[PDB]
Amino acid sequence: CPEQDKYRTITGMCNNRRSPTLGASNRAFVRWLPAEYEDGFSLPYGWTPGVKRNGFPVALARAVSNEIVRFPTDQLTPDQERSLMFMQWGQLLDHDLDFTPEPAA
Amino acid sequence: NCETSCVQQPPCFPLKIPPNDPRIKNQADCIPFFRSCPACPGSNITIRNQINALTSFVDASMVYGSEEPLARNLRNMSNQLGLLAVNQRFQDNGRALLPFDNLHDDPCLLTNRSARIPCFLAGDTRSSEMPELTSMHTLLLREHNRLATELKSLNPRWDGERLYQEARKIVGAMVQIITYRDYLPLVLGPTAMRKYLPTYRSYNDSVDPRIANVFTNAFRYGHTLIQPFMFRLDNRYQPMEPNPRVPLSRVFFASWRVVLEGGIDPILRGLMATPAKLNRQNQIAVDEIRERLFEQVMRIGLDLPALNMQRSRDHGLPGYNAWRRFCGLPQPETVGQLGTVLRNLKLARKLMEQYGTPNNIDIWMGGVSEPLKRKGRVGPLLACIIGTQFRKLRDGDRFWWENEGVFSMQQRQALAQISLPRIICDNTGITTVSKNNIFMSNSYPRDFVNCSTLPALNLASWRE
Ligand SMILES: *[C@@H]1O[C@H](CO[C@@H]2O[C@@H](C)[C@@H](O)[C@@H](O)[C@@H]2O)[C@@H](O[C@@H]2O[C@H](CO)[C@@H](O[C@@H]3O[C@H](CO)[C@@H](O)[C@H](O[C@H]4O[C@H](CO)[C@@H](O)[C@H](O)[C@@H]4O)[C@@H]3O)[C@H](O)[C@H]2NC(C)=O)[C@H](O)[C@H]1NC(C)=O
Ligand code: HEM
Ligand SMILES: *[C@@H]1O[C@H](CO)[C@@H](O)[C@H](O)[C@H]1NC(C)=O
Ligand SMILES: *[C@@H]1O[C@H](CO)[C@@H](O)[C@H](O)[C@H]1NC(C)=O
Ligand SMILES: [Ca+2]
Ligand SMILES: [Cl-]
Ligand SMILES: [Cl-]
Ligand SMILES: [Cl-]
Repeated sequence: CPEQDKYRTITGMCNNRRSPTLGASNRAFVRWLPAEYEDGFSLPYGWTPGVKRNGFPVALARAVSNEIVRFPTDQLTPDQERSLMFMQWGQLLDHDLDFTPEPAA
Repeated sequence: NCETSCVQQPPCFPLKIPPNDPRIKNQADCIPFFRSCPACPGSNITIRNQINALTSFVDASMVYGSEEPLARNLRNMSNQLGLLAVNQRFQDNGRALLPFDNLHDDPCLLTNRSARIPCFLAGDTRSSEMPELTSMHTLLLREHNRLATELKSLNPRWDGERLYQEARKIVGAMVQIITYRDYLPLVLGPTAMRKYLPTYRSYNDSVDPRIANVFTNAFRYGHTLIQPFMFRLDNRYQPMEPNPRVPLSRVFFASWRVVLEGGIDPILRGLMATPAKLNRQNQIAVDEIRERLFEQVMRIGLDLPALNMQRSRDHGLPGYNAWRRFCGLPQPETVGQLGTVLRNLKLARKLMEQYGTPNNIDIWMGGVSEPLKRKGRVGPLLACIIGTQFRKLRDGDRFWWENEGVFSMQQRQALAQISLPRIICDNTGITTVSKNNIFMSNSYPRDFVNCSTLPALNLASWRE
């Protein structure tokens, strides 16, 4: 790390002089709580048929979406105190903060 | 191949289909899903973690890139003017569009064969996902070039690198200002804003500025704000005929709409003058994203809420009560207790029927189910997670706009005058815009003002 600098690096390296990858790109996320995987270390809940989570069957994500999230679009309630720009700034901002890569097909 | 197969083999983790699904009748089908890349592939030692490809900082990396080759490629290296590259084929009534990308399997080309308009190239790879997002990217590209142009007139001896860097610094600061002054108070509400984002003091080099794994899922609260149409309005803020309300399932990757259906002005007007959707407990997220996400470009429509839940599992995130505990909030154990937390026994019972215990409710689902804080748009759990993350991004950023040494005092005073409505005035053909706060203002003409009433950024203190 340069001992003086004037501008940010593109990768975010050197923002924190004591731990110069912190906030830099292509690094692991910090964990605020320890991960919870079916085998402790890698497999996600729902991977293995019949394996319960903390005593209970794992609900299919699509079942939860069907039963709790689904609603009739005509019931939509416009927010009298927020614009759609409030949604859109959120997405743009998310795209300044995080992108979690996946392998290609 | 996770896109075409329903086999569960790494790296695929397809979503299985329940019986009596309203859309997908074949239970041997699936919704495609690739597991997030592991930080340490193939390890029998590490607890699997995922990777952030971007800079965590609020630094406008979505405009400039987070990797050096991309960052160089986004620049106009034809001259010493410090500009970002612009589209060489099309303009939006004389104003710049983003350059085109060169992708092997370009999804934007699929949305309209005859238009042949590819995806845009920006600092982040998702810039063409919806034209409203493209419009914001384009607005920031223009603002960069506007500032570099003004700085060259002010400082004719500055070279290209200096111009690029000084305009980049300003654009980063504007993103920080808009975000922390205008946007976050309206997400969190006043009490949570005071709790999690107390008045800034100065940079603290012991604050870890990384994005937490949980925040990648929690900040998806915004999916509950999404309306089922893209709204386009003309210069009277009236519906722009003949297709003023396009279903969202025909706008994903539809870069052709920006190029051939009127540019960014009608889209930005639509954003200012249309309400967001309100999150209610029995109106959580719309079917344009729950049933038809990316339907044009893929073998089957995705379910974004379902993807959020599968993703939290992919990432090993603890369930709802563990996060409540992390936040210092009471953890409901019975349906009665969950009903109290939700002010809603009906929803508590539905959740318990799916999950068995509130220990197992996926973080996105539990977070978006909670009643909203006063004058905020998240509940207490999401407020804690989001507010905690943004405090770290502020206090742990050596280049935070208020930190001494980043800008001069005079530059800070000038920056404090910026607003998103003024940025829109400066870089588009729009002449009437939302009153501050832009994120609250939503009804034309009540909440609208002419551009001439808004102070413009004074660059005098950048003269050397
Ligand atoms: C710079 O920032 C760091 C990090 O601060 C954390 O992030 C910030 C964004 C903000 O949210 C802060 O509130 C938040 O803490 C500050 O360093 C942390 O300082 C705290 C307080 O001293 C430390 O917490 C202590 O942690 C000890 C175990 O690891 C624990 O034993 C201590 O608890 C004992 O003492 C207390 C007080 O007597 C008692 O009440 C308890 O019951 C217990 O016996 C206490 O929890 C953190 O570990 C520090 N974190 C780091 C990374 O060092 C720093 O103070 C701040 N500096 C300035 C000038 O702002
Ligand atoms: C304007 C429209 C929006 C979308 C279209 C969109 C779509 C996505 C998709 C496909 C993902 C990945 C899903 C998966 O896990 O497989 C995604 C993730 C993220 N969202 Fe989305 N969303 C749109 C809108 C918003 C809004 C308004 C947000 C916030 C206020 C927002 C946030 C995010 C975040 C943080 C992620 C994770 C990003 C990462 O890779 O780390 N979304 N959404
Ligand atoms: C570079 O800038 C010049 C001057 O604005 C312009 O004529 C040219 O189109 C730009 N090139 C790119 C690729 O943006
Ligand atoms: C495709 O684009 C052209 C403009 O190039 C437009 O006239 C046509 O209606 C578009 N197709 C669809 C299906 O919208
Ligand atoms: Ca960033
Ligand atoms: Cl985490
Ligand atoms: Cl181009
Ligand atoms: Cl106008």
